[PDB]
Amino acid sequence: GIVEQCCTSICSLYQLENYCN
Amino acid sequence: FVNQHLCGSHLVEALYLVCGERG
Repeated sequence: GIVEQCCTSICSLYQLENYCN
Repeated sequence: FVNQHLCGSHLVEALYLVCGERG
């Protein structure tokens, strides 16, 4: 989930933006 | 060095920036 994508790995601005709810 | 990982409170802060509505 977001921890794997943005914390364990580096994620882009658009990847983080997709997590917005 | 610049840490590009976003973990814990820093992830929450980045989501507040990115997703928060503010012109």
